[PDB]
Amino acid sequence: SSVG
Amino acid sequence: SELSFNYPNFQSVEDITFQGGASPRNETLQLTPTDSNGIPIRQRAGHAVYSQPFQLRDTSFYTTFTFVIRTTSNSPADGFAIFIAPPDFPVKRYGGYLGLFEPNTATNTSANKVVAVEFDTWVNTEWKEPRYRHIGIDVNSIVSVRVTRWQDKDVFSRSIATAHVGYDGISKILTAFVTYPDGGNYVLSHVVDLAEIFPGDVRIGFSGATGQYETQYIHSWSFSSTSTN
Ligand SMILES: *[C@H]1O[C@H](CO)[C@H](O)[C@H](O)[C@H]1NC(C)=O
Ligand SMILES: [Ca+2]
Ligand SMILES: [Ca+2]
Repeated sequence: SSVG
Repeated sequence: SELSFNYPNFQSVEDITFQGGASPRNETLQLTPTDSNGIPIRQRAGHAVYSQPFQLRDTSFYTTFTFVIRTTSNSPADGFAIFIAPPDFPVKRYGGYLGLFEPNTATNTSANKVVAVEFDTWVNTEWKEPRYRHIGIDVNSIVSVRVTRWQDKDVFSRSIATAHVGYDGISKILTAFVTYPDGGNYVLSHVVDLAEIFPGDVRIGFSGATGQYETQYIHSWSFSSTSTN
């Protein structure tokens, strides 16, 4: 994931 | 119900409601914000909505708009959508949720009430997406029910593109045609009973999200709905  | 409106440009925003990061700028609807130097602000979402609610029982509609995607890199994110949802629908999560979903429920169709045509610039790893930029029809999930390749030439063209979105309330079919001037054309259709999903009032509008290196602008918008009886 690209989250953060 | 019967509703009609017409914005040949956004030198007027008389009936438009702005939420989250969206604002009127350069005689367009700017869906996500830019800083004082014009740089896209990361991790923001915005909605620009027609302020008055309407109903979808025994109704067909046609809407058309023009739009531009401005990118500042080869890795823009995340895109935008035209959506229908209840009138209290807020701006939801930024990034790949497109301002339309919450992370804890984004692929749970029972937990959402939103239908959209999305223009997706970033292939998300977090849920099933095609491995290319795409245009899709979303029904209660960020995982599109109907999806087609959006050519990178058109994505990065900086052209003023057109979308036509119609709903035939007899056949229960939602269709989008997307056209680029001297570029691609795109056609997607899906059978979906909107009056079943939305037995009450709804509003229509646009949602954009970052992401990074991208701003989405709506340049014109018209709409008409009519009874099927
Ligand atoms: C993570 O960040 C990328 C950009 O680096 C995209 O905005 C992507 O959509 C993000 N992932 C999620 C789940 O929002
Ligand atoms: Ca998508
Ligand atoms: Ca995506």
